[PDB]
Amino acid sequence: DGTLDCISMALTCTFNRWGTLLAVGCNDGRIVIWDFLTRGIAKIISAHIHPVCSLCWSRDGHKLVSASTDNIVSQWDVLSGDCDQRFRFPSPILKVQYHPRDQNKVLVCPMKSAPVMLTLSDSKHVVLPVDDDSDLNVVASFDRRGEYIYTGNAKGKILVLKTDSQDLVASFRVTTGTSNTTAIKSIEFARKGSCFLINTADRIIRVYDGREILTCGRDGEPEPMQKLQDLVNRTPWKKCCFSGDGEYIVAGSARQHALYIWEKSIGNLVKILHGTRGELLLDVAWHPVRPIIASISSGVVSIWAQNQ
Amino acid sequence: AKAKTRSSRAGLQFPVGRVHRLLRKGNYAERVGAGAPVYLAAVLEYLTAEILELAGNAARDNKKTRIIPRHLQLAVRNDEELNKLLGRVTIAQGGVLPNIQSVLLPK
Amino acid sequence: AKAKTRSSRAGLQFPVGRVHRLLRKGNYAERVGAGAPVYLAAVLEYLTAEILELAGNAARDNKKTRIIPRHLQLAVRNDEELNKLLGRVTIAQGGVLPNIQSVLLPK
Amino acid sequence: KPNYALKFTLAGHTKAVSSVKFSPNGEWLASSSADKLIKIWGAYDGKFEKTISGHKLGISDVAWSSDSNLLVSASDDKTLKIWDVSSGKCLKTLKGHSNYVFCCNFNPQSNLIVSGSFDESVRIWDVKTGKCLKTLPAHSDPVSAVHFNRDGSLIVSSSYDGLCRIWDTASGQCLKTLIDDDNPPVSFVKFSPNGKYILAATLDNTLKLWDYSKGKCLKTYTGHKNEKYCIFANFSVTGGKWIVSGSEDNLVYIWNLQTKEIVQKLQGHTDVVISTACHPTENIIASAALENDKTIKLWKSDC
Amino acid sequence: TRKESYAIYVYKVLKQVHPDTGISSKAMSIMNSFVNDVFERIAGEASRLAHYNKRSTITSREIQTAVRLLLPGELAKHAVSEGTKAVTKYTSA
Amino acid sequence: TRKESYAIYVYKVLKQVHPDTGISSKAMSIMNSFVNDVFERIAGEASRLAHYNKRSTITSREIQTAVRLLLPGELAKHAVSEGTKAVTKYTSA
Amino acid sequence: KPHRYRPGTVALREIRRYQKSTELLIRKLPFQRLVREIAQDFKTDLRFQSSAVMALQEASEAYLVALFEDTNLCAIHAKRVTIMPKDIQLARRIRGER
Amino acid sequence: KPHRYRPGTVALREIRRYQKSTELLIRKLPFQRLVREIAQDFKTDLRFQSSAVMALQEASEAYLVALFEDTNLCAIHAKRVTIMPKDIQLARRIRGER
Amino acid sequence: LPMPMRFRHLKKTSKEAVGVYRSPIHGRGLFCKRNIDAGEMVIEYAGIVIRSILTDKREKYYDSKGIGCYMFRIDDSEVVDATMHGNAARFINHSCEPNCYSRVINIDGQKHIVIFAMRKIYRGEELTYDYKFPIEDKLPCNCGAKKCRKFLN
Amino acid sequence: YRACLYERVLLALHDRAPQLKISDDRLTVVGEKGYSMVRASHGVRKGAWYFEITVDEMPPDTAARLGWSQPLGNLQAPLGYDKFSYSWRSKKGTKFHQSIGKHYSSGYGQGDVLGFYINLPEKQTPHSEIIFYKNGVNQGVAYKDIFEGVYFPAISLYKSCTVSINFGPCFKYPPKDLTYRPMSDMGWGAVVEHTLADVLYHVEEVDGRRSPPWEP
Amino acid sequence: KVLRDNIQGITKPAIRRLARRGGVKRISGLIYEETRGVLKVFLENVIRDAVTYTEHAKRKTVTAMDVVYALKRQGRTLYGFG
Amino acid sequence: KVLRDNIQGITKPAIRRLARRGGVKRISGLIYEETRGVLKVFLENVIRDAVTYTEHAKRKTVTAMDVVYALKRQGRTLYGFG
DNA sequence: TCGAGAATCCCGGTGCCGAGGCCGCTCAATTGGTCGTAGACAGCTCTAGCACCGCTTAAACGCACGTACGCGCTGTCCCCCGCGTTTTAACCGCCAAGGGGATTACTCCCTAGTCTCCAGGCACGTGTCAGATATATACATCCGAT
DNA sequence: ATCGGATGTATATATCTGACACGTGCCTGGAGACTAGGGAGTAATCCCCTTGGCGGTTAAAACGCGGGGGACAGCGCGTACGTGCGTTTAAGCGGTGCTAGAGCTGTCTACGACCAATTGAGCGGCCTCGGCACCGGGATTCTCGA
Repeated sequence: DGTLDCISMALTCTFNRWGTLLAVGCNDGRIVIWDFLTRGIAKIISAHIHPVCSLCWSRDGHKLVSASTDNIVSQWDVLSGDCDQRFRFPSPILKVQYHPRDQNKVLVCPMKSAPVMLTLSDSKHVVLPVDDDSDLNVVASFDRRGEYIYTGNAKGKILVLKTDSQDLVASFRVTTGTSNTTAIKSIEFARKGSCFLINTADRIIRVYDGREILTCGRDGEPEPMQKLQDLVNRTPWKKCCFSGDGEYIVAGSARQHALYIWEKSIGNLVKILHGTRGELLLDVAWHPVRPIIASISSGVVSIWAQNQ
Repeated sequence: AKAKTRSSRAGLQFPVGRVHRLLRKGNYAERVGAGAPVYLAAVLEYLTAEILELAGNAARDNKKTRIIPRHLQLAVRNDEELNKLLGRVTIAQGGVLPNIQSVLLPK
Repeated sequence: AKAKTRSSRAGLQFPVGRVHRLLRKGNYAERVGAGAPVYLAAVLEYLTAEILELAGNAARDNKKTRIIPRHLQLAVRNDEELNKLLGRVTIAQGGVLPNIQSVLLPK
Repeated sequence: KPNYALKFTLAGHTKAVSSVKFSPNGEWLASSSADKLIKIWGAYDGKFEKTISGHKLGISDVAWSSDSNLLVSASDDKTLKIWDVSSGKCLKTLKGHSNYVFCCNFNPQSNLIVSGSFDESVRIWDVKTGKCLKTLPAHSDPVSAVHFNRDGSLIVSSSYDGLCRIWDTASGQCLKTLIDDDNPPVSFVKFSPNGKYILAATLDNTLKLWDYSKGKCLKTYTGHKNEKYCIFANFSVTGGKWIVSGSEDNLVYIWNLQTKEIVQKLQGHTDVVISTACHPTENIIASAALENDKTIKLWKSDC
Repeated sequence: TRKESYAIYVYKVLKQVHPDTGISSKAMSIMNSFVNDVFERIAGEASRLAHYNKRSTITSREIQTAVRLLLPGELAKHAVSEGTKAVTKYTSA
Repeated sequence: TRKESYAIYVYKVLKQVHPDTGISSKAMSIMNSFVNDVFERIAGEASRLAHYNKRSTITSREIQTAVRLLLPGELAKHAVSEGTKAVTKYTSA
Repeated sequence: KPHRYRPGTVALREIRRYQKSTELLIRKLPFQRLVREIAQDFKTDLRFQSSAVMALQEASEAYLVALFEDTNLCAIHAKRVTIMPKDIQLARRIRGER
Repeated sequence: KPHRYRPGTVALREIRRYQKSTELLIRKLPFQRLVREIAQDFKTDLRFQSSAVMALQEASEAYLVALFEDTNLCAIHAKRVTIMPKDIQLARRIRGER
Repeated sequence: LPMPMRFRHLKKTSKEAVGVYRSPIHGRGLFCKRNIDAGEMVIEYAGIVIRSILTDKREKYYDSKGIGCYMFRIDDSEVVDATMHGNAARFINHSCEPNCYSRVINIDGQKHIVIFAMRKIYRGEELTYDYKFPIEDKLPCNCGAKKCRKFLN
Repeated sequence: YRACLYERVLLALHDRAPQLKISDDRLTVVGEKGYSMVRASHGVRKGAWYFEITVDEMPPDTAARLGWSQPLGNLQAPLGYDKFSYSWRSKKGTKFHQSIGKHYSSGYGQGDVLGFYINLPEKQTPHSEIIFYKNGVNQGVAYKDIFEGVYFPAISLYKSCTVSINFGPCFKYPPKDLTYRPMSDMGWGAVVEHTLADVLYHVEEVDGRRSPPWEP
Repeated sequence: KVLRDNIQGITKPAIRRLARRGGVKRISGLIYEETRGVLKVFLENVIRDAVTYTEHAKRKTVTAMDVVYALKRQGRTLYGFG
Repeated sequence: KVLRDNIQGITKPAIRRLARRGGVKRISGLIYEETRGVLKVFLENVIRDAVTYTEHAKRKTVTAMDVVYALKRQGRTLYGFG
């Protein structure tokens, strides 16, 4: 539905705050900031020699946090492209995430170690707690306002901490239905409202409302707002995301390189988009204020708009 | 010595005393629950009501005052629950409910 | 007065005392005939003989001493009258007796 | 009521002036004419900044960029031309209109251009590549005026066939068609500052403010004279809420916005006051007249 | 020789449901046979269950359970209600 | 809990027919369930026919008749002869 | 010119009226003679109730129309309007009659 | 060069060995979970004997192979080696399961 | 197939089945972009569904505005007026030998005028139907057909 | 097909204004603001015919108008605002046409069951006329000058007027003419005519057309 | 009085009448006798079992209640005969 | 602990294994879920009836003898469980 | 079609726990009176069955014949079999908690059993209309020419 | 796709009636009242099966992947089957008449019922060990390309 030839080795992309620019990582380890309106590249940053697998914009949009595969995280000014700060860790980083209401702070989910929240002003770090002490794979995310931290382990356990004190403000373990746990693949939130989603190893996306988890307290049984899956193909989901408003949810079937689109309230499947059967789907994102969807597959980006 | 039958005591029609004597002579249990005849006869009353009601439905559907066994067959074949109840049961002068298969119609 | 089992005087193997016990406890009649348990137990012994014999045939055909339910199922589906008696019966660890259809064969 | 008095008289276009526009910062005044020349002037002293040429035929419209850095010039050479206002460089020349281009306007984010031409089709243009992205058989007569809404989601179009059509930007969808029980040749059209209303001039000495959500004319303004030429109309907001326009009687009419009553009549022009521009910040109004005057007059009031 | 039946009772309930609608003797005996069959059904089932409970007494709970076994869904539900009604009406005697 | 079965008599009659054979306890339980099945079958049929005969006494004539109703052909014939011989033997003393 | 309805049509109406009718479709005396012939096989010179034999014939014909019905259905699954003996045989097979 | 047996042949041998074998062909735990799921519909939190559920699964699979068997037979009467849902439906129909 | 299902399929495939290009018949017209089978739904003449009594008031209105009337009679009571609001079906020329034909269908109670294909239409073909315009006193036709009446009327 | 959602020839719902309410208990018509117009299902093209209007509610601020109107009649106008409509005002019997009121008429009553006779021939249409009756009693000729074009019976509502049209077989004071036709008769006549219209248009599917000696 | 061959006393018109009642359009010949056989086989059981009842009934005439209890035992019970 | 969707826990390989046991060569996809349904429907009865027994048994655990008497009442009796 | 290869059959050897054998330890089987009674049997009816025979006729058998579905064959598509790989969770083994199942011991509410009396049910007459039947009629629908 | 004609079918009508609703007198099962036992109900105890979880494995399931194989659609023909009309034929009404056998009553008697006293056949429980299940390996035979 529209691709871009000017960028190669597309690996990960991230919309700015207003959906005007798109910073995509490349295998060479370069940032290509491409613009939607002019439909051209706005900037090229020599980030790493190592490909970039995690990219996030700042609220003002003037800062981007990037994570190399060399366990090298670096902050870059979007106007200049300079490495504002640079850090390195063990257990290679799985994800970075600016704090939505304090760009000085940034959470980092490493591979084998617990997620740690650092600041840019002071090169300090706060190691977030781990429930089972043996997960070794915990994804973590700020909420819409950056007031709480949602951490999900490979054993389906979900901890809601407060971003300042790291104190356990809520907890519950998700189920595979019968009695079993499932690897929490990812936690996503809505930029509007309080509904959030969880991608899990059961190939079933679970949509909740964080207020219900907060009122559920620690070690409770909160039910999902919605349960979403491909009952037909039972396809895993490499990457999913809400709509900009938060009433539409998309999942990327990397198994067959397709895109499923459900609603939030009803949860019925809006539609399906089919990509090149030979392309391996890698990355998925939604335009924050447009019915536009960016896809990264086999190093190539595609655009999916929706007109009246 | 005021008399009142258990059917009137249940305000129903089926003879509780008669059915009680019947089950007694039926050699199913040594002692009996005194209310079991009442209960069972009430169940019979209910089911009989439904089946005769559907029968009469077909009957006046055919302008028939006195119900014919064909009405009975049609009734027992229409209702899913009663048909399931009496699937392997046969009915005298029953016949077959109207049923033509799709491909039977010429095109 | 020495007590011998009534089955001995019947010259049989199944306990006719237990038989008549189940009979009286079965709520079938007000009083069971004397030789009726004897007769029915004799029938039971005979049919058990038949089925066990068929089972032993099958097992020895399969070069087997211990007789598994599969042998018995095969014998069941091998005796037409017994099958008729038991076609409505299901058999644990029975499987299906080898039955090959004509058009199923290759060429 | 305003008390606009003449402060500066501007002239120099060898031919009939077709448009004068205040820079959004209020720093310059761009004046287009049929002489293939544009003239940038000082917006507060009447100081002639420069002349930008390059168009091959007469110029029917010119429009500023939002950052006061670019100017689109729609000329009778069937071409648009995007210029850097600081250097006067022809950054782009837009080709593709099959006939005389009469109007041109930037999107609220200044990255896109709408253009109406005699070809009776409205073309939608890129800025950074100058590429025509859409083309619409909008009207059954040459387009008179095209303009963006407050955000760039809607494009309003007027033409000599008397139709005022609102179109979707993302899809070109003809959203609405405003009709006033007749076919009055609409020579000008534009959105309200709040994007809620639309001011359209018809060639019968009549101006009409319509509600967009209602699709009906809310207010009417008469007393002026406009029946043949593309006389511009502006919203006076820096002081009181007024409606300023030119007229074929050499007057500069100013009505009250709400009461629709004439609040001032600026006289001093000798020809038809062909183009009008209201200052974005100050109570300054540039009134340019036709070839029998060839003059642009700055008017400043106190309210 | 006196031969008992329920034609009186079936006619009673007929009137109670349809005072207008008549009845044929053929269908009458059909009704009689049918109710005999279903009564034997419930009798055998309840006796079997009680034998499983090894309880020499047969009570109403057995009847409810076994008719629930017998009837397809909602019928039983409806059924048991009136049955309960009955025994209540009879326990309130 | 004292539970009663027949597998001992199964082994007995087995040795009576096949002395050099073993059985799966599974198969023994299957055979015993079969014993119970045929027993309840014949008993119910006998009680039902006696009810048709309005008899409260189930005797060997009922036994033979019900077996004939149940068993086919030579199965029934041999069973009848065997029961007859056995009741004759028991009545002989 | 003589008229002849298209095939099945007359038989179709026959089907319609037979589903309309409910009485027997077998002549009484032949059926009765057949029953008595079958009876003498098991024991000779046995008497019967007219009600009894009426029940026999009704119940038979019921089983028979049921067999014809589901064999019709099977032949539908056989995609034919003509019936084949194998249909009846396999129907009994599914009916556990084999 | 790679070898591949002709179609059915491998499945034919599978048929042969399955008529040879006698044990279950269903994984225990999934069947048990299904049973408990069905149970909670009528009443929740009910316990079971392993013997009980083994009986359930055995008896089920027996009914199921019987259905597969006579539907195979019907498909023979359907002159096809592929199975069709209508075969199963009409088989149940003859099985009085409709 | 159900007229509603067929109509949904038609409204789904219409945007990619047909196009409008320069026409040797006259000006611009509807051409086939994918081989269309006979009798299948080619295109709806979608527009403003109005009652008949309001036609003239609209027509004169357009007569006052110099805008051509795009109206097709649904029946004696309704008309699809596409003058101001319509679809690509406003560019279907006429031929005395049409490979298409107009028919009115009833979907959920509302009438739709759908041009279907009189024959198997192949890609590139210009789409034309019989307007059935009554005989006036004269519009010359350039449909190119050998049977051409030389005049729609 | 032009199948009409009607058991009898009634006031066609296809030709009402969005501010026009109907009650099929009496098929009465009512409104809320100003005037509006509704018409029947049928429409006359020739011959003489006749119908009625029954008034069920006429408060002082309630004035219905009843008459005939050709197509081109704007159903929001009060049935006589144009030259193609001729009606009567139900306050005093006053003939209204071209929005002009004429007192060449009788008086109207609140509970009037008014009969409406009208004859069009097979630049006034020759020998065409309109006659008005109050409960069969001749209220007199309303309009002799009748323009060409088909006409249909119509009702205009003012604020909350309750009136209804009615055919012939259930009449109260019917004329005994053998030539005039009730509403239902012309209704099914026009229905069959439009059936044949569909027939002929779908024919025009097959090459050729042919019609008998023209006169009928 | 020894009876025989009443099986063919079943007329092919009767068979096709029953078939039409069953809703059958086209029939082959090979069915009828086959049909007959089945018929025989079917009744082959019941009468015997029926007279088996009569066997225990110690009576010379055969009654309906016999076949009633047979069809019952044959799982094909019928109504309308006591 | 609320259960769900164990019906699809029945693997298509399991279904085809059962089919091969039934002696089937070629199978279509449309069967399996259909199959499953039937399966469900089938067990749909027995468990309920079974727990119905347990209903009258006044017990919380469900036993084999329950399904024994069910299949008996369902005319599909089984051996080997008492 | 004669080999290659592959799935299988069979052989010897290993280790095991169920099949079996035997041992305490009853309660259920036997024995023997004793008693009221189920039915065995005799001995009557009467009626329903069984057969007889005649009369009428709707029904059945066969014919001829159109014809049209059954059947047989061809080519296509697609699709399910077979194999390869990758992922997983059934299984299996072990542990542990408790919650229900089964048990026993009291305790007594309810039912069986008895006796009395009569009133609802049942056989039996008795008018009597729901509907069966026949007839002419009006409507629906097929089949063939156009 | 229609119209015309043939034919078959739904309707109103009339009356006949024989089932059928209705009422009786007479019978006995049902109700009413009273006594006993003891099945059932409750409760405290034990056990112990179940339900729960945890970790490692891989055989099994998921999924993909050609691709030949048959489902299926179509197409010719022909034989077998509806049909309408012939024909002849037993089927049905019906009514007769005999009685063989159901079907009823009245004994009287053998026969379990039942209880009590007695116990050894049988059953839970405990060794035990050998066919049997598994495994590995070698030899056999089907199958798919010549």
